[PDB]
Amino acid sequence: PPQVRPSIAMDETTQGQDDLTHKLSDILKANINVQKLEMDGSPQHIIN
Amino acid sequence: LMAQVFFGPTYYQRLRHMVDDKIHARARGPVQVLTRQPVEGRSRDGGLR
RNA sequence: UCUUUUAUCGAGAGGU
Repeated sequence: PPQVRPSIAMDETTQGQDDLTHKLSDILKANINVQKLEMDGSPQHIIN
Repeated sequence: LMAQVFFGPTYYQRLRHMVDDKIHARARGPVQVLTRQPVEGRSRDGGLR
């Protein structure tokens, strides 16, 4: 839960995200990427 | 006095360490957000370690 | 009848 990943407010009108948010987002991006390739066109050396 | 005293003018100089810039105390000030503990600092009503 | 805000990471200069 985001009690573990807090989001800081920078110049009051800007706010970044603690690392685990961006990293989970990147893992999920890579998940949606891994889905498509092995569901249709698969050049083998693009899956692994 | 039963003893004589060595006496004379010497050249003294005064540094930049003042007690008015070091005294500190806290009752119940603010906390952080990540752990809800006291904060690190003096100009923020901080707490000692 | 209260309450009432101080980013973050990093670097350096210092005091016992």
